[PDB]
Amino acid sequence: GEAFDWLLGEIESKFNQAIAHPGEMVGALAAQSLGEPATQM
Amino acid sequence: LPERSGVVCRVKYCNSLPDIPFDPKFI
Amino acid sequence: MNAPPAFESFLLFEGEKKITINKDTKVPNACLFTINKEDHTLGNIIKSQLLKDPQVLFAGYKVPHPLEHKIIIRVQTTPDYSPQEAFTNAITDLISELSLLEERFRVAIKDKQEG
Amino acid sequence: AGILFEDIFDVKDIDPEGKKFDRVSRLHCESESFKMDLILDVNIQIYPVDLGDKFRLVIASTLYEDGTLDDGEYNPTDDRPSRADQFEYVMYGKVYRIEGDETSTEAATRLSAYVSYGGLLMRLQGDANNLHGFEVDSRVYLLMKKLAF
Amino acid sequence: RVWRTRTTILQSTGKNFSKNIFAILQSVKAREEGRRTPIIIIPAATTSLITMLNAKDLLQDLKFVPSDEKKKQGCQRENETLIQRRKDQMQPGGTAISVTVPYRVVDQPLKLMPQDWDRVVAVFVQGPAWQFKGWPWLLPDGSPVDIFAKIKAFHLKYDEVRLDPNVQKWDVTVLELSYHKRHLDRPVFLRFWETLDRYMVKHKSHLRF
Amino acid sequence: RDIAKGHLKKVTEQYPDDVEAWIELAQILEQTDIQGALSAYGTATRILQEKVQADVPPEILNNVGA
Amino acid sequence: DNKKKIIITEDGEFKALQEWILETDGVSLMRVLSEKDVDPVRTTSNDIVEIFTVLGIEAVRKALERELYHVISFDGSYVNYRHLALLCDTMTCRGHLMAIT
Amino acid sequence: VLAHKGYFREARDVFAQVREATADISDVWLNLAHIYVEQKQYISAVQMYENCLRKFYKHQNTEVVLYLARALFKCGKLQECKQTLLKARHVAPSDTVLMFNVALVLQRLATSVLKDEKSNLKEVLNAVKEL
Amino acid sequence: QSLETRAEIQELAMVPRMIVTPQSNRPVMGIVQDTLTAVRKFTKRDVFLERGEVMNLLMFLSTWDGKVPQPAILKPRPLWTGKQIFSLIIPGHINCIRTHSTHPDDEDSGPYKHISPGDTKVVVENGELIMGILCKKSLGTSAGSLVHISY
Amino acid sequence: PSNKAFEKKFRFDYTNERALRRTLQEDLVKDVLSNAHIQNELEREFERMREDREVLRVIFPTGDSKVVLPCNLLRMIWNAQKIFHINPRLPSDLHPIKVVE
Repeated sequence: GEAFDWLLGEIESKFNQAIAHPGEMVGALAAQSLGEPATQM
Repeated sequence: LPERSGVVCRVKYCNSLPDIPFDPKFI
Repeated sequence: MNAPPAFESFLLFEGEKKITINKDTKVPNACLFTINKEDHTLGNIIKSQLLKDPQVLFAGYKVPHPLEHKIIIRVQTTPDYSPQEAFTNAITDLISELSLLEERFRVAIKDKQEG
Repeated sequence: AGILFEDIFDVKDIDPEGKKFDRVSRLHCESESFKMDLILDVNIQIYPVDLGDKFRLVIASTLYEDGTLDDGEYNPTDDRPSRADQFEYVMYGKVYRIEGDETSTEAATRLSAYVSYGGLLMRLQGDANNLHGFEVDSRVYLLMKKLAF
Repeated sequence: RVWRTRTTILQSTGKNFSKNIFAILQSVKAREEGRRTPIIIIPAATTSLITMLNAKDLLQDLKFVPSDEKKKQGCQRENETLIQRRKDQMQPGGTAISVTVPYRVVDQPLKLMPQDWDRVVAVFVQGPAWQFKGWPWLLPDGSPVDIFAKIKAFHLKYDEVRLDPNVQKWDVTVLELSYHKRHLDRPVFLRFWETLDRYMVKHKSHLRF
Repeated sequence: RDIAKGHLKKVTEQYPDDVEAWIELAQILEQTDIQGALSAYGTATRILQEKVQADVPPEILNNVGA
Repeated sequence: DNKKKIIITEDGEFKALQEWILETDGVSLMRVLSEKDVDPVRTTSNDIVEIFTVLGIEAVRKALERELYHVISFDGSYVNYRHLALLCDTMTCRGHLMAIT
Repeated sequence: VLAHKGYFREARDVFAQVREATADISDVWLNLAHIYVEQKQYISAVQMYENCLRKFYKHQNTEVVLYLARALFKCGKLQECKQTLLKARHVAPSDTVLMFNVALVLQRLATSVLKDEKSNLKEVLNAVKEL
Repeated sequence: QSLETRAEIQELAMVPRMIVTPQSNRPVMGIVQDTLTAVRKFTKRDVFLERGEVMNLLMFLSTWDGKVPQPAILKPRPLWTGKQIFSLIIPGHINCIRTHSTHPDDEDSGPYKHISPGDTKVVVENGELIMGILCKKSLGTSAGSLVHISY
Repeated sequence: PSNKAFEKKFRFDYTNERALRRTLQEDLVKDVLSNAHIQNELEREFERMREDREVLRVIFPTGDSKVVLPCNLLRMIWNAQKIFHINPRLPSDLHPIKVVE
């Protein structure tokens, strides 16, 4: 039980940091994430 | 005080000598 | 254009301490000796001599950056014998070893020529 | 005490699948009294062992005969009496896994205790009454000596 | 030609017992002829992360509580931090049952009685050396090292705060706490009790608990 | 006996066709290495049968049996 | 496997089925899809313009994201699904196939 | 002799050396097992008696089986002790000591079943019959 | 050219903040090229170091706490294993299981599953290397690699 | 999971008195063996996972078990086991209702 409380606490913590940050230029990231592998083809 | 009745078994530390070896004889 | 002059490996600047001692914080009886303007010629002999001391728990050295003229020898000995004296003695007698070698080589040379 | 286990083993096979490394080889030993199975990686260079060699293996929780429980840091300068004095080869490592024939209905009759000596593995597979001091993630010493018979 | 005879059947293949057994018999012959209270530290200065008021949450419930609310709630003080705690511990046959005898953690050190002062085994430090003024083992030059270098110290700080230069030079165990993740508190305090128990059992087991 | 064992080993390694050296080595090995003695008597038997083409002496058969 | 039929067994196993599939040279998705014995649920053109004319803008989004994943995953490399989903959403945000030109 | 004098630590050291030198002396295994019982290392002793029986006797030696039963009894393994004593009694049914030890183990088993209220009716009825 | 810009760069574009990429959620910086060969050779089961050699290698750990680990071999001579020193490098308490390149596919099925004969199947527990040899599989720029867990 | 595998891996049967003493302590097994509320809650949790099974099977046909998600649950659990010295050979005090809620 002592560890189970800690695990639920860690899962939300690690989840909340994974949230997308407002201001993130996801369009530029997508363009680069698709353009970069195209150079290896 | 009455000693709790254990298994009736006398521990014997033995030193039985082996039987005399009458091994097959080499020629 | 940015070549360092070769003298910087051995010539002392204004303010440079030949050796700087700092206590190590993570363990008792351990110091960091920082030689300025020195390299592996002095680092390997002192490291190895420190290891012959039965009272030396740890002895070793690094050159923090090869283009930086600074080396770090680290010594840690039993609590009843400070690292400072460990260093001091290992040089006190290392000097003797080199003098003993000088004397023995000098006689072997005079013994080889016409002998 | 602190002797988690102890027995006489005789080497039945060296690296049966062929020698994977030069300075390390598997020993496939079986014990004589507790009838244990044993897979052990020994530094065969410093401590050479041959097939058919018999050795006393004493997996101990600590090296001090008074059982005063070491702290896992290395310090060679020590006047305290140590088990290493009467042993030839000594390793150190963690127990990283314990495995038995567990079932949902009853506990295991046999246990396999795995030990890693800083990379050299071992597996002591026996029955569930000998391997009791073994508990995952705990330091243990191997303390073995070849028998001059 | 016969190799196994009445004499060789009794002999070992190569080991000689005489030297070892006669030594054992010499030891037996010699016999026949007939020849506690421990201590741990905490900071009393009220800016400290651990305080005299929330201390028993941090150490007993293994729970971090901001002192902000403790004083804001009107919480009342103990004379000192000494616990008679329940913790069920496994016998060498594996059955767990709790037993405790005085432990004292430092909260008002100068009120301490002459019997107790030199008992330190593990130690919660704030940073400034004035925290120990008048403590025994304090070196007459004002150096506290005879405490910290021989004893496993502790220091409670936030994860983010740059470590105190005295504590980093001193022989003290840092405990990192989160500002917002309360769940991560329990393993930290468990690490505290772990280290403290290691110290007590290795070096101060003869002291009474 | 250990010296003799060493010498006969060298003799049999240099001249493996010397039946007597194999028999003498076998007689020494009987005391400490039953498998070695068996291997030595077997080699002598093989040399006698294949190279000397003579029947196996009863003493060798008895010792192998033992 | 993505070209094999996959249908769950009564006991829950996925149990892919290999079925004869015809791979054409040239396309006419609507006619091929209406032919009897042609599976109208899975038959696809691999030509996004056909998808827009035959199944619509959202169908286009799905088909474009799959074909783009196909080319980007041919050599086995991986790109997070976020970048494909974002590109396909912008190319279909306005209800029509907005070329990246 | 050292074991009989009660110097079990020293006697252990002697027998341990003898076992190191040879694996084929049955009495050395029995003596070691006896010391393990006296040092309360019952789990090891039980194993040595069983392996001794399997390795050195082509028949059940009733004295060794009795030593095994004694170790199991001190180990609290009353069910295994009962079965072991019955195995010994099947070989030597006229021996009153084996009969006594069986009666004692039966009494202990019944005492345990009757002492613990968790015991059901089938168990308690068996315990009554055993008593 | 300004604090407001240095701050922005330090808090957004600094190199360690760029270890993991949103492109594929894996690391893009890894132990690569020569040091990967050296670390594979170093983490083999048969790598042993004297006190004289380890006490020199530990000089190069910045985060070392300064206490020499008990050597995996104490007698007949103090010997440290390569994995023993490498455990000092792994930060904190990481927990991952990776497989070395030469791992036989039929090893996880037969016996010797948790005790691999060839020292494959990297196993890192409590921030220590228990088994295995390190290669691109466990130190490279791949999802689930050891550096990925560390990050 | 097959129909039988689903039960053996996610049901948590509360009738087998012997096994619960292996996993849970003595003061937990009478709570799960006598309290009807706990057994109904555990059965509701099982029905919930049985429905999530059909949800996953319609989200990921082709049995594409691999997924990308924020927290690595298996590893966090493992970190937990090593941080608390769990020892997976003793009965644990984690009362099942605390997990469901």
